[PDB]
Amino acid sequence: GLMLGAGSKVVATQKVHTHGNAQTTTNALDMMVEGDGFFQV
Amino acid sequence: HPSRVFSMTERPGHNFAQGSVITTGRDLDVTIEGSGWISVLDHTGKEGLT
Repeated sequence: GLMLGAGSKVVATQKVHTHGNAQTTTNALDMMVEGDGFFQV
Repeated sequence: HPSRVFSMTERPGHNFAQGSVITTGRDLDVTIEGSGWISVLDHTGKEGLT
């Protein structure tokens, strides 16, 4: 009934896909996704 | 008279408690959690627990 821990580890690297702010640019070829979605290349 | 008694050393068993686990971040390094064994066959070809 005696429990001994073995330590700790980092099991995953979680990416937080929260939408970032917007930068207004004068370039006509750079764009943004307003919401959920990825450009496919 | 029962006055002479010999003593001989013996190996009654082994310490099966969990060892010291070394984290290495290597894919092919596995440590048995708690009690258990891994079946391997030696050079002769006989199954054994490691």
